[PDB]
Amino acid sequence: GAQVSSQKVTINYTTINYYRDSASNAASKQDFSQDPSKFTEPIKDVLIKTAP
Amino acid sequence: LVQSGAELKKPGASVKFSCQASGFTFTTYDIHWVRQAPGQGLEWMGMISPSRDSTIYAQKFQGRVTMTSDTSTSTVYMELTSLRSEDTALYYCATASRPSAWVFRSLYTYYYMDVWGTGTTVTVSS
Amino acid sequence: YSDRVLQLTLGNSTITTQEAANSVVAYGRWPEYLRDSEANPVDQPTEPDVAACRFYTLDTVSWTKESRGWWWKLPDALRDMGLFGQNMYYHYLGRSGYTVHVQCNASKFHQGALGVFAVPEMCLAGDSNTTTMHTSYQNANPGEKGGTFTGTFTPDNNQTSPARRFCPVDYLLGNGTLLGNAFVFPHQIINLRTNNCATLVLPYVNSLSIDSMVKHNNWGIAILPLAPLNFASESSPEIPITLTIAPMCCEFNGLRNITLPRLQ
Amino acid sequence: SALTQPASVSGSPGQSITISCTGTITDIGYYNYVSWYQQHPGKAPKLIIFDVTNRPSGVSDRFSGSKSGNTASLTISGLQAEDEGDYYCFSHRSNNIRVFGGGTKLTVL
Amino acid sequence: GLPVMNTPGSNQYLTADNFQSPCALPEFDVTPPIDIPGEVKNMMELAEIDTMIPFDLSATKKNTMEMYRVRLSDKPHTDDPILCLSLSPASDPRLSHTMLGEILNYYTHWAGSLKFTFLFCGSMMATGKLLVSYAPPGADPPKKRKEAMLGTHVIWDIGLQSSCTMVVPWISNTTYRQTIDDSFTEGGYISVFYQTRIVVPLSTPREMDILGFVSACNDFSVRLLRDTTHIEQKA
Amino acid sequence: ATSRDALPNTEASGPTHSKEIPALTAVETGATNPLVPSDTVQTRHVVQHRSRSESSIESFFARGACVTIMTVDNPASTTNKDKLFAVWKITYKDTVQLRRKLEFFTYSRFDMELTFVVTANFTETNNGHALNQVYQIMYVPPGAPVPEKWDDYTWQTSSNPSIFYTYGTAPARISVPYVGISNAYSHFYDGFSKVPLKDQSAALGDSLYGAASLNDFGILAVRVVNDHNPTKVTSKIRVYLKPKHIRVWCPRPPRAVAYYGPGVDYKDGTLTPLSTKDLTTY
Repeated sequence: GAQVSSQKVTINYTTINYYRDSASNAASKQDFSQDPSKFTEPIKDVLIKTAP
Repeated sequence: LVQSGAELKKPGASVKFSCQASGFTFTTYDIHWVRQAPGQGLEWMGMISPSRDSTIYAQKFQGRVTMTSDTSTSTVYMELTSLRSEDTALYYCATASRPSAWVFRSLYTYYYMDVWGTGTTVTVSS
Repeated sequence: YSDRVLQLTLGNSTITTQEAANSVVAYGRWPEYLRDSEANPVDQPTEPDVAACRFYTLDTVSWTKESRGWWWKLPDALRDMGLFGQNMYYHYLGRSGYTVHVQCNASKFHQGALGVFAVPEMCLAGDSNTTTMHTSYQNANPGEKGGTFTGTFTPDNNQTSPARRFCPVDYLLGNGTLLGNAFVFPHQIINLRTNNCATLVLPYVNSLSIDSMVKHNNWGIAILPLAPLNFASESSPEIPITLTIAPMCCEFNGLRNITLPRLQ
Repeated sequence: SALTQPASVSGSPGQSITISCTGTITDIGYYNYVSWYQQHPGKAPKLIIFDVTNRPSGVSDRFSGSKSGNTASLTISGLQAEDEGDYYCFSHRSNNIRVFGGGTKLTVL
Repeated sequence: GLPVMNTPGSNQYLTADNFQSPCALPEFDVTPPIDIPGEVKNMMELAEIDTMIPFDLSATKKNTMEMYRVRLSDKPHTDDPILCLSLSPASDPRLSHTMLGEILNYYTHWAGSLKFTFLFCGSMMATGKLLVSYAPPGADPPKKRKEAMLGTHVIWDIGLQSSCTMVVPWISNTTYRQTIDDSFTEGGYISVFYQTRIVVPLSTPREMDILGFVSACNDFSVRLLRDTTHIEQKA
Repeated sequence: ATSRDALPNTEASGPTHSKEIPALTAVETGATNPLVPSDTVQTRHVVQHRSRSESSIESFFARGACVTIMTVDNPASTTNKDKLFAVWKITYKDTVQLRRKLEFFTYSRFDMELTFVVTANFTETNNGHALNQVYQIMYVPPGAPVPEKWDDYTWQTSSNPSIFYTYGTAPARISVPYVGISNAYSHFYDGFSKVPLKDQSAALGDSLYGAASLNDFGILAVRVVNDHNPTKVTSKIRVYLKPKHIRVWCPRPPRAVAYYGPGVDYKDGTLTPLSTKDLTTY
């Protein structure tokens, strides 16, 4: 039961996990980005004509 | 085997200590100095590393004690630039060559003192 | 309504300011109680709520031309502050978020700026080139009085009676990180022309879901003059800075006999 | 400054005795480079225990030691008359300085 | 049945591989992760945060708190520059130790628009205007204000709002730009000039300071990793 | 959007004359304006093909780093000195580069993939070359009995994980799951292990500042299994730590001054990170 995923330029690469425990797994990559607003967060949101 | 020099007695003025060792242990391993006042117990003085000439001094004697090395005869010299009545003691040159099993700061091997010289007495009084 | 005017009220206390910037919630997560999916201890937690969550006031501090910057450690600063301090000293495990509110009012003719930084795990350096990590608990926890940064490093030369004190250099932020990159932490800047107050709501950040408050400080607050105070009179101008703190959503789990640490 | 030790200890032959060396924080506590030395009158020191419980070649098995907290102790089981002499504690004190103990005079009754 | 071919490059330890491997502690029950505030997924998120520029770096003022504040004054107007930067964020010493510079020192190649922000720390009665400008490379650096008008710039009026931002648009002869001081890839020049002198009434300080910051925009990117140059271990 | 998705495209912007001012802001708020270059400059519409894939946190720690150099030998049979087995308290704090990389952040979880590279060499004029040696590696978790001699009962590996490496083989590898007692590792610990009480003596209550645990990850031990060869062979083992499936939870500014000891102290004299350059000179 292999896991197949696409390479970015399409071609698909295949992987099989050969071990029981999750520490043995390969680094899957494919991580998810996030909005950087959580490090720039006042209580109110304004884009234009900001008050001090 | 390790050899050491004579015994001095003059008051106040500086005194030079001499210690000689085999070439292999001299080049490979550090040399330590320890003093033994009568019945008072051992007291570390400093560390010489002739492999790299990095020298570290005990904070009690940081000013007065000075050390230097000689590769040609495999000899190290310690000089006490000034003396006091407290310095009337028996001094020991020693070599550290028995390694510890524990890795020191992840990059070096610790060595305990294992070979001790015969030592030299020194007196400070009129 | 206007963003410049703000009112906060926790418990039986309230702060009102007419020259406030918009409040900052550090890392975008409001303080909250323990969720059942994340609670390690099994004993019933105490939830004092109004009994502890009010704005206490630390010692007042004088800002001058020659001054250097100041720092505080939380919850250690609140150890003398009423029932929160008593609950902290009586229990073993506890947690709490904080609303730090800094007030430093000055007229329009003054100039200067303070950087209010909130540093998780605010470690600091020792007063000796030798004897690393030797700073004692008495010196490491100044309490409400806080501690002062220094403009230079001068190690203790006398090992026969070591002080075991801190010696945090100001431009290195006391820990060896350059001051210009201190803005990575949650922050608000006082400019005396812009705003007379700043406030940070700090959630409970720690590797453990709940932790021993007497042993461990979660946050540290650094007040550093990014630009010096100045005024028309050459005769040493001075203004006060006041730091006020309100615990939020505090919990204390395990109860024991009173802790009496050797601060004396 | 120096590591603490008892001034003197005594016991009859065949007894088991313990010499205690209590250092400060850092010192015996943080590091494991704790060693013991022995010295008869008119002789240079001799190493008897170099790591916490490790014995050098040529030293009899009746010497033993262990560590706990800021304290490490040398235990001599089956004390014999030839063991009379001075015993010194030694350790590593934080960044790159070294310290001896005050020493203990062990006398066989 | 299957026989096997031993490809070249077997039995090597590539120090950036992604192979599997056996577990030391089998059937270990790992503790669950709690939702600690402040999870970072990409270091570009950490790059898009303002951090102060050590502008001054003079001989006496270096390695002191005075590095971060540039001293303006109410002197008679002249066309000379207040401050200047070379915009090589990893290699310029003024920009290298910023957090953006710290991240960029771990990478060879970078792209996207920087944005510079400035904060006025003088009294509320003080007023004035400052020209902040960016010159793309391939010309003499500006030394008088008449030269700097021709580039990209913003006229910042020091009013009730404390601070203003200049975005430096991504003008480049390559899709990415080197972090070393490669002459082919130089970012340009940034300088700040008095459009008008800062006028302050009587019984007020005659000198005042401006702080300044750098941060990335949403366009920012870096690809190839390296080892940093700042730290040295000895003895 | 996954990390390999493209960045947002820059929309075209024409000239503007209105009250909608984006350029002014207030740093005192602690925010920074989320501007795009179209909003304060006249800009062309361009599709953007760059991506933040290679700035992922998983990609940042892919490059494994050295953490120790343990020294081992098998002395000549005629010698009186003992065989040097090596014991290493496991920690990342002693090599500056990985320490800086990890101390970018405050708390982190990561599975450790350890790789051991072994090298050996002779130490005397004689050429009685020794046969291919075999090296044992042993995980000694906290509180387990550390060995004293090279042939003690402790090396029987009844419960300890262990690896046997033959020289000339490819380097040995083993994966360790997240073994921290807490929900995440704490690279900094702003506290103490024991607090001094009024009842306690001065000696009893003391503890080190920042010493979260005196034995956190465990202990690693290594020996040569072979008996005394007639010629002295010495060896050095290099351990490489490769974080895997890493998550981090609070950024911090990286360090400037040159590191000193396990803590965050700094040495006298070397507190000068910056160097001279005139303000007026490009």
